[PDB]
Amino acid sequence: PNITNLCPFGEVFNATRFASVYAWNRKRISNCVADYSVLYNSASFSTFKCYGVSPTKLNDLCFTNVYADSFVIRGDEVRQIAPGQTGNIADYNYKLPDDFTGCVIAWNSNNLDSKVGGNYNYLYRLFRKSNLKPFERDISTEIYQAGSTPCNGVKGFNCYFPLQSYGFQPTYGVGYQPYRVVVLSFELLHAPATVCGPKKS
Amino acid sequence: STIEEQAKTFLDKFNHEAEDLFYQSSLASWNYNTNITEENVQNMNNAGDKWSAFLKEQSTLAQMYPLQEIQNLTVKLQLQALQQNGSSVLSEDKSKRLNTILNTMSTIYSTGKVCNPDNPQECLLLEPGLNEIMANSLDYNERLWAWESWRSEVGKQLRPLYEEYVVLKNEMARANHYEDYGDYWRGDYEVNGVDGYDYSRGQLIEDVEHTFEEIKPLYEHLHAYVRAKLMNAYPSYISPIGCLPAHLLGDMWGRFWTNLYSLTVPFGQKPNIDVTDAMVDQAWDAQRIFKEAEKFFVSVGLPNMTQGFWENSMLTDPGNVQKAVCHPTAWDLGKGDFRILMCTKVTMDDFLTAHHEMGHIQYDMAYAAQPFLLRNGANEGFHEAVGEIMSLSAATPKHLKSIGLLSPDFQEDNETEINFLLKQALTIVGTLPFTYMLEKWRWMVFKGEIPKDQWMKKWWEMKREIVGVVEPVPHDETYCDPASLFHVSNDYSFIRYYTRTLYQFQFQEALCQAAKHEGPLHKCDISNSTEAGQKLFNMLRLGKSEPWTLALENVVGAKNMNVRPLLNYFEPLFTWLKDQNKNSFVGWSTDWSPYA
Ligand SMILES: *[C@@H]1O[C@H](CO)[C@@H](O[C@@H]2O[C@H](CO)[C@@H](O)[C@H](O)[C@H]2NC(C)=O)[C@H](O)[C@H]1NC(C)=O
Ligand SMILES: *[C@@H]1O[C@H](CO)[C@@H](O[C@@H]2O[C@H](CO)[C@@H](O)[C@H](O)[C@H]2NC(C)=O)[C@H](O)[C@H]1NC(C)=O
Ligand SMILES: *[C@@H]1O[C@H](CO)[C@@H](O[C@@H]2O[C@H](CO)[C@@H](O)[C@H](O)[C@H]2NC(C)=O)[C@H](O)[C@H]1NC(C)=O
Ligand SMILES: *[C@@H]1O[C@H](CO)[C@@H](O)[C@H](O)[C@H]1NC(C)=O
Ligand SMILES: *[C@@H]1O[C@H](CO)[C@@H](O)[C@H](O)[C@H]1NC(C)=O
Ligand SMILES: *[C@@H]1O[C@H](CO)[C@@H](O)[C@H](O)[C@H]1NC(C)=O
Ligand SMILES: *[C@@H]1O[C@H](CO)[C@@H](O)[C@H](O)[C@H]1NC(C)=O
Ligand SMILES: *[C@@H]1O[C@H](CO)[C@@H](O)[C@H](O)[C@H]1NC(C)=O
Repeated sequence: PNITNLCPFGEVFNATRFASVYAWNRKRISNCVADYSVLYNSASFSTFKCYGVSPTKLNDLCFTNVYADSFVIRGDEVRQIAPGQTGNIADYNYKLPDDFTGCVIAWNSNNLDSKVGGNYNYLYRLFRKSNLKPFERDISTEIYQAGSTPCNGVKGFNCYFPLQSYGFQPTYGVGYQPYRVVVLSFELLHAPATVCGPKKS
Repeated sequence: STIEEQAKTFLDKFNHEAEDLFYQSSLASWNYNTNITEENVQNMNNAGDKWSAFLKEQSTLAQMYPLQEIQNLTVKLQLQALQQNGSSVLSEDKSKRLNTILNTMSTIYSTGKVCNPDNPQECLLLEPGLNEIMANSLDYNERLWAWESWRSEVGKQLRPLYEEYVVLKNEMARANHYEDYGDYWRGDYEVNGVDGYDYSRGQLIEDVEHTFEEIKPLYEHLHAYVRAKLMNAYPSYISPIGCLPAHLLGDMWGRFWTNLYSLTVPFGQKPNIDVTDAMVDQAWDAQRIFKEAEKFFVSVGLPNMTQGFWENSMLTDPGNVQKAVCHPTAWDLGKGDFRILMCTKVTMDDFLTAHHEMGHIQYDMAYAAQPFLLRNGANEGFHEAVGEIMSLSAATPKHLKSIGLLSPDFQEDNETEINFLLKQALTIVGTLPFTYMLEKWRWMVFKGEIPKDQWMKKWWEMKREIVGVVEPVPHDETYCDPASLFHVSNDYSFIRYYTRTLYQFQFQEALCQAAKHEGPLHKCDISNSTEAGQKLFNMLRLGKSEPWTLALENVVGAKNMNVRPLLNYFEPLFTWLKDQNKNSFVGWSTDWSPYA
């Protein structure tokens, strides 16, 4: 049967603006038909990595639904998105399990997401009392506490803030320019599978 | 409560904002220097004063963590830099007056104007002019006139300010729990960490002078030969046994002797290694000059230039209406941004300058992964020496032949090799004694071992026996000789111009040992050698994280600082110069003077 009701990959991969990383943007896609050939064969993707399913076999076996997780990160932290890694992104902002399925696409966006005056619309979390549990988002902005000094949500001696802003600019060197990252997670619940590829005549 | 852990979060908070603020300041400075206008001046000040005023509150908070229980070495060293209060330790009036005295010192030095006696309105400046009078000219009257005018009109009028400046800044240094002020300068050369690698200021003072007594044979013969040749050139002007006047050195102060080559060339007929015509013939424009220098670093094993260095950098002449400075500089704006600014011309001197700046950029790129407070050289003299290493290794006739700049049938031999070695002899080993003497004099002044009357009656009284420069005319104390120097009014550390020298050759020696190349040390090459790359890269990537004593372990086994290669690089010249002064007595008697 000829392809109908294609999954809205165009909105996710060509959006007007992506959100921050500490409020990493979520999307739920199900009950459609997906074509990963355009994603694989495109030459605009700097990184396309995963282990659970080989890219060629991705068109063969298919799952229940997909979670698309979109954000914008620095240049050197693209590799930080991997199971069992430590840092300021895999620990306090976005945690990936040790049994992750699905995989990661990342591409340069210096000529859309950057501004000459310094883009301050992007923030990331830097402090947290406890590590982040796998696949969890936290959006609170409570004033941080470091020592035993009781701070009533006011800055001062040893009482900090949880979010710090990026400094994206066009004159930055490689490894610090903004990179757009989309992570696809596949689910395999006992309900019928919905999203996968076509037949050929 | 725990003290050790809670400093880590403060450092993590500080680094993030320091990076961005420093980047903004550097970008403003770059935009000002590249393009100058009445609008792009005050914004640079607006960024700079904000950056300067930002360093007074982070330092203020870095006093309530009691740095006596911090055990981790890295964190303790990182907090050591931040705890430095700075210039705000005294009352506001003293700091304001000190800033005013520094500014007026700079302005008075920068407003130099002296007119000729015959025309009381015809003044010349340190710009092309009076500087050229005693640099490239053959006359004894005008050189004396210019020297006396410069040393009596600028320097005699700066002494009263320096007199108060010294005592004020010495008290400021004592306000930071130090015995003197010179100890503050020696502070960068201090390590108090791992046992067996530690260093002390007294050990520095004892070792920097001990490494000088080994080079006296290399200096006495050069002094004797230069004096004999100058006496032959100037009849009845120098005694055969005395010391030589200051006018004839070639510069205002005698820092460099590079201007004396044309006068004292031994093999005049034999031509020097000149490639200007060959460079011009096949259109050696600006871009490929740097593109070739890239290959020299790429072949050894150092990283390749980033895509973007060729775009932002202002490599060539700006044009006609875009005014800009032409001081060759290597800017490291941070966040992966590196640029170079230099008004280029098709000359071999610009070729060597390009190689030196490329070396600076590579060194800056080496330690990019360290924390923000540790992105510096291991000490003062590691950027520069790494700069001149590539320049020394790129002027070899073999490498020039390899790039097809010389005829393959060239005839390098004895005479021209000694002629080449003489040129570099007059520059490097001609700066060590003057530098050592000036630093010694400054440290003695700061220590206060000398009363109010022993300033200008001991400077020459030691200069006559450390270098051998006589008083052209007698003078009273009202003068101030050293004050007429670039790094004496701007308050810059000056010993960085001495140790650097030694470091170069030590590295070269080790590199030559990691070269397996047979021949005299002057022609030892490091190009086309992967074995010579890792030994240096294991030292360039340390930054300030490790003590410099351990940094001087992946290149040279001996952690000390000994003068081995100065008596090796100039190995043939010396053993030839012993046959030169076969009749002229070496040494200088400090009694004969122009006035007596
Ligand atoms: C001082 O603290 C730093 C930061 O934690 C330490 O650096 C880490 O040390 C551990 C082992 O102690 C290594 O596994 C890590 O690779 C090091 N780096 C990082 C980024 O974590 C350093 O070792 C400490 N120095 C001491 C305790 O002497
Ligand atoms: C920076 O300056 C402050 C104040 O001038 C220093 O704080 C004082 O240090 C002395 C040292 O003996 C103490 O006696 C005072 O009680 C301190 N006063 C306060 C308000 O802290 C501070 O120590 C200086 N920084 C460093 C690193 O010494
Ligand atoms: C070692 O030096 C030689 C001499 O320049 C290099 O060989 C040249 O290589 C270029 C290409 O890169 C050729 O165009 C030349 O004809 C070669 N010349 C000779 C004499 O062979 C060689 O590349 C260098 N080795 C390394 C590793 O850089
Ligand atoms: C598939 O093709 C058939 C006939 O070829 C057509 O009737 C049907 O509308 C097509 N499906 C679409 C366009 O979704
Ligand atoms: C995004 O837009 C470009 C430009 O038309 C297009 O080539 C590309 O296929 C689009 N990608 C998606 C996923 O829609
Ligand atoms: C240099 O500055 C002037 C003054 O604002 C400006 O008109 C000119 O466009 C600038 N040049 C460049 C290349 O930006
Ligand atoms: C720099 O050299 C390396 C090694 O050959 C190469 O992989 C890289 O593409 C080069 N970079 C550029 C911008 O040409
Ligand atoms: C250089 O010295 C060697 C060693 O004695 C000698 O044979 C040669 O003739 C000298 N070169 C000259 C004099 O041009």
